[PDB]
Amino acid sequence: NEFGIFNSLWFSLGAFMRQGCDISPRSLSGRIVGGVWWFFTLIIISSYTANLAAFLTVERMVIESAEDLSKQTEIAYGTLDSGSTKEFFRRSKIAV
Amino acid sequence: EGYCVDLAAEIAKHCGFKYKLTIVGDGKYGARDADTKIWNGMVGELVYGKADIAIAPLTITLVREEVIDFSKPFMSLGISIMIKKPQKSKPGVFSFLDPLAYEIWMCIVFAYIGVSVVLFLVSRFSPYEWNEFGIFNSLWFSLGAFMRQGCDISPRSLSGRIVGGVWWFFTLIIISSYTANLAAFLTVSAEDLSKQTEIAYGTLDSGSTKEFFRRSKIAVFDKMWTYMRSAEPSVFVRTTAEGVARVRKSKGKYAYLLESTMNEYIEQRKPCDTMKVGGNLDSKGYGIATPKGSSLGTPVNLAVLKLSEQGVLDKLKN
Amino acid sequence: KPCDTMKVGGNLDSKGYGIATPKGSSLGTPVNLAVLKLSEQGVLDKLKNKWWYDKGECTSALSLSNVAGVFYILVGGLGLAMLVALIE
Amino acid sequence: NEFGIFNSLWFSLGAFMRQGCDISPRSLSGRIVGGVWWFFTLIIISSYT
Amino acid sequence: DRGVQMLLTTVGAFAAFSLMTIAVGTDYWLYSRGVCKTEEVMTHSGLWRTCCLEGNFKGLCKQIDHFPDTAEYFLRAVRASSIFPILSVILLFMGGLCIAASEFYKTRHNIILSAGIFFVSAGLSNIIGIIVYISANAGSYSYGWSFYFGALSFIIAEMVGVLAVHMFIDRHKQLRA
Repeated sequence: NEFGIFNSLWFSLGAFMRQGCDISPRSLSGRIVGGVWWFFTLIIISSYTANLAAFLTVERMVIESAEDLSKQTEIAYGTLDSGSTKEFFRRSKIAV
Repeated sequence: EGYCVDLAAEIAKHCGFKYKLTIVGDGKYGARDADTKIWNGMVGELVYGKADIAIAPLTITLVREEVIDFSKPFMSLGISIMIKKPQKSKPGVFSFLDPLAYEIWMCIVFAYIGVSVVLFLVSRFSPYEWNEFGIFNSLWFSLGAFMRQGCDISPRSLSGRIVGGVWWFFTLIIISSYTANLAAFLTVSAEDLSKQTEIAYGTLDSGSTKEFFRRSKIAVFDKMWTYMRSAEPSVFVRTTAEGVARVRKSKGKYAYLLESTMNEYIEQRKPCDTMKVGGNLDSKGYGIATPKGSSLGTPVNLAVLKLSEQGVLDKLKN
Repeated sequence: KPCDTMKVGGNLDSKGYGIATPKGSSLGTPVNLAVLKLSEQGVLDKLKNKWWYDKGECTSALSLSNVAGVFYILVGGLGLAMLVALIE
Repeated sequence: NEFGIFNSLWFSLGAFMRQGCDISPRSLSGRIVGGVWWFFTLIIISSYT
Repeated sequence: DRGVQMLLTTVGAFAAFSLMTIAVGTDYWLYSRGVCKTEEVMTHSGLWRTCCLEGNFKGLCKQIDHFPDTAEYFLRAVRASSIFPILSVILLFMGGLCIAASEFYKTRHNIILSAGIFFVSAGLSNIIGIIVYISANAGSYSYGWSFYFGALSFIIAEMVGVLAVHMFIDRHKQLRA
């Protein structure tokens, strides 16, 4: 009924999992420790859920044309030397 | 006004000749009767001398080439299926389970049973313990932990506490993921046609589509051809707009087989109440035509190729 | 395979592969009819399927796979618990 | 104590606000009522967030 | 009411053993849509043989090819050799044997506890098996009556374990008198 080492570990584990407690500190020192662990738990679990949501939401949203290729000079693009492709590009009149 | 009229304009420009735009009274592109060997519509007109050229959405095929000279296609296409775009979906009762797959829910239940039984066994099996955890109370503890709710009794033994800890961790990960995935959601063919006899499908009466189905040998198209030849009343229509209205006025119970270009145009035009589904059964192209021995045949090919290279046809299409 | 590359965007221009013959060839007339006959019969599609598809070597709910690990940990724990109790 | 009307209103409010309990039903019927209220709370609060 | 408890537990053990064995032996675990013996048609795939139906040559079927990052290798191995479903079957067998031996060599009232432990462990093994099976399948579909036979075996096994433990508790209660 009092916080021995085993009961102390059970109180802490349960507080991290937000799963309620069968007993809580009653002294000023115990309450300081408890409050700080409670704050740490709130921030850390809220952050776990928020970042999981970000992971799933971002993936569910996933440069793709000739103009984007012409703008990007870092990427190199080429064609067969003698082909309808080289002639098509040579005789083309589109800007890209 | 239109695409074919413009095209004929640039073709006459490159060739230099003149043109007089004329419609056909029969309102048919053309076909041949295997018994009378007679030609209808544009092809009958060009072969029988009533005209000299067809800058139209005419489709190329073996039979028409045997009698007239086509050009290189100025636009490519394929047969396609048109249906009454279905309405949007309503969430649904029991949609509150969608954030997690069916298997996750099933295994959650099996694990609930197991955790409860193990807690009951460990809590009260040794005679030296004789722990308020009977099987009923064990089940209550586990359910309440999953719903992140009150406890009212907590295991005191070492083994009971191991079981409780793992059930707590499991609950945190699973519920957190249900909530997170809720957010995600809250912030983001022919064979099937041949199988379904309730849905009705038809084609233009005289056109490359009807002939392609009639001359086909593939299983699906053969079943479709038998159905059309037997589906009473006649699913066939006389004009594209007729099929458009029939699909738009059959509550999704009619399908129309036609060229992909017209589907693209219609779905892009209001009321926007129909859609193109699946892929193209056959690939072909629209081709300018001229009767055998016309002097225009040679230069029209060159005109089409020049327009294609210049990119004019793309601009007209857009 | 090795499937080490991918296609981006769509087709810049549209064209077609076409058999060729010299000016005035006796083969030119029949090759056109042969191509049309093969297209109608569906032979070209069979060849295409044999040489392209037959050589094939290549939000939504969560799945047992995304969370299976937590199930493994749970069962492992239940086992350890039973062992500790029986040892005592 | 056991669930009188006042204590029962308190049990329900506390469950909805996910703020833990001081008592819980002990009988089969009480536990059925409690279970469905717990599930309802989980779905509604998660959906609000 | 002791005496009927023993009959209920014995019947349950036999039923669970039979259901789990039938589930492992039979091959209607998954109604997928794939290739039968080497066109895609439906199939009644199972733990060992992906078997065909509604096909040109329905009824002719083969042995699933389990194998085509050590984690994937380990999971593929554990799913190839249904070690978990098989272990569930062995455990249920030994549990039943203990329950039966609870009539001979009586007065030990320590073996029936062993029976309960065996039944519970069998259930845990069964669940691990289901998880690995579903996880590996992820490398439309549906589940057949073999899958649900396995699940029902899990439930009956857990209940028989709870009864066994209850009986062991009662025996030590009577002895303490």
